[PDB]
Amino acid sequence: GRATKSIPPRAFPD
Repeated sequence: GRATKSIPPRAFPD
């Protein structure tokens, strides 16, 4: 579920 608001926009399946 963890998604970054800043670049690089990286998301983790959690």
